[PDB]
Amino acid sequence: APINIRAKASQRDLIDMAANLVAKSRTDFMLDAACREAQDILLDQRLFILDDEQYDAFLAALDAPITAERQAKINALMNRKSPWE
Amino acid sequence: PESKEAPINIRAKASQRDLIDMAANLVAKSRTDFMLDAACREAQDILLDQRLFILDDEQYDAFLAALDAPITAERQAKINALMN
Amino acid sequence: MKPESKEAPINIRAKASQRDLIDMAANLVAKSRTDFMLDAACREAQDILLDQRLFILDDEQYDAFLAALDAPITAERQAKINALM
Amino acid sequence: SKEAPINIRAKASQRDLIDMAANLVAKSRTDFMLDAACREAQDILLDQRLFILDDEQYDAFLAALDAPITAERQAKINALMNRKSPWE
Amino acid sequence: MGITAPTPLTSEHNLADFCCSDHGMNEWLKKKALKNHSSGLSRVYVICIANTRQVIGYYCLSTGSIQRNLARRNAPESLPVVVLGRLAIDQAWAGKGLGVALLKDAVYRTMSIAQQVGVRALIVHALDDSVRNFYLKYAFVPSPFQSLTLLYPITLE
Amino acid sequence: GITAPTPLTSEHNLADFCCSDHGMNEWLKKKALKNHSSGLSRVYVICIANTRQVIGYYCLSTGSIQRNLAPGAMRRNAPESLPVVVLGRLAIDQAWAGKGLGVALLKDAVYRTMSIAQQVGVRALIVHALDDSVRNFYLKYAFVPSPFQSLTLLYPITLEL
Repeated sequence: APINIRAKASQRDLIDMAANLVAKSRTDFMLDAACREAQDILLDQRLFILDDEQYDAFLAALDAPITAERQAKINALMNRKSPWE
Repeated sequence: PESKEAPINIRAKASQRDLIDMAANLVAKSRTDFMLDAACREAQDILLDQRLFILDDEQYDAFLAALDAPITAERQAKINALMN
Repeated sequence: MKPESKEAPINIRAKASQRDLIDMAANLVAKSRTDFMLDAACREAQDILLDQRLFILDDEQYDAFLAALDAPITAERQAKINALM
Repeated sequence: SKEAPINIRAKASQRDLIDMAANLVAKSRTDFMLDAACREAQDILLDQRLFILDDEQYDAFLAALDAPITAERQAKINALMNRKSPWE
Repeated sequence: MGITAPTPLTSEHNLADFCCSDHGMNEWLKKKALKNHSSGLSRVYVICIANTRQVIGYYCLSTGSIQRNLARRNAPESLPVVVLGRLAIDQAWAGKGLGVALLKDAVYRTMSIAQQVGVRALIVHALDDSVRNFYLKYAFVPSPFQSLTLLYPITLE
Repeated sequence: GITAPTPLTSEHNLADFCCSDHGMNEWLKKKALKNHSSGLSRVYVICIANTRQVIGYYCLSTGSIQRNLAPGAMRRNAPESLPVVVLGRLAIDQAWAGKGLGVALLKDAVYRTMSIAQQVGVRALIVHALDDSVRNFYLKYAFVPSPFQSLTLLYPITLEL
């Protein structure tokens, strides 16, 4: 799976300097940075703009009665007694 | 305007570019330009490590003191007195 | 996320006082002017739509939201919250 | 300063995102995005902290710090440090 | 030989030991957790060894919104929602049940908030298929707008 | 009347502050306290007699100037840095202008930097001037233009280790 980027010099020389200060190859560093940003972008995602079909499907998700299946999971979550408790 | 452009080629996996593309796509960027902003802003941050010049927790105390302390005629002339 | 997007235009009249300032910054971060002005507008759009002012209609709802958020969910406040549902 | 348009090839989702935001703050699409751009642009230039310079430039900087204070410069330092602040 | 209740992040808590399985969530605690939690963006919670400031696990909450596109009708309509950003437990303490233990605290605290303001679901992004299984196992349901996004609907009246 | 500049807190009424430049105006309104508390830049304020309505602020963050390890193809440059301090924003209430207040902050700004430059090794007080009005104010109070870029003036600090 090749990732080939055509960067600037005002860019790669910035990238190269910090790489050479954490002991990482230029390769292992732009990836560790892109992975860690790709992750935290995706994980820390708080604004959703839904259209009317999806928003109402979200609405239907909230109005939906709790199936015995899902309720028993809640019970499992609620009854567990954390070790600070 | 757009400066001299020279490349960086990498290999990666699917466990990476699937993830790195979800974000790249989510924020409406190209994987190329996603990883450049990603790296360049992580480089900027560690090249700006205060540890790189503060250099211990003896000077870390005395730094935030000079930081938040107020500057009276007392302090002013006395920092003026060490300058001299 | 997974799917790719399909465009729409934005033409706007730009003075030069601004257009040179926006273009300086745009070059300092190695973006294009469109790219700059786009990620500038969405970063702020996002932060407007995400105002806690849009569900916290008080300075007193704001103290309950800060208080319940930071209070530890102790055995009592599990009873309270469960006995309030 | 003259009015020569800027064309933006926005994705439809982001264009949607800017409009709802605009509406919250009583601005046209144009007047929102150009205010926003302007504002971040100035912060970007005002809060710039990392300067990676080349040799001719970094020496030309070291030069600037290894300088005797010229007669004009000392005389401005004088103006700054003589003015007594109203909290002083 | 004990573990403490979750409690908001403090400058004191040692975060340098904690090493869960995912490099991402090790870097996020030690590099962005007090930068974020002190700037009221997100809000970080930590469990320590009985009497230490040794952090073993943490999670983070933050407000979110889910909105009705303006482009049936289009009148501006938002629901407030809380996003469970990250949950992570130190490898050496894995399997002791602290994972659920935190998620339960999150839900409890989130229904507590949802009594104050109108919060309508807790929301998590399962990247790993193992992550998704954990959250499906504990009453989250797949959202209908994103695959990787799950909801814990909390409709207090 | 006014008292010494001090770090920003949630308590300073920051609401009624108009300085004629909306970027600096909105910054205190929006990004100042969240920035200052998260520790990126550090922000100082001055207030009416004992009122905590705020008339002037300034933010100053650490920063660093660096020798390119590779001016071309990884040549004879070793990792070489220099601590330095950026003065980002100085702004004063549009209706307390003339009352000589801007210099008064700039002077506190300089003393502070000199105060820290003893403990830590900082070397100049950089600042970035976008107006000619702003640039000509900084030049008037001893900031030399920088050799490495034109928007950027600096006030070199030289003392002993």
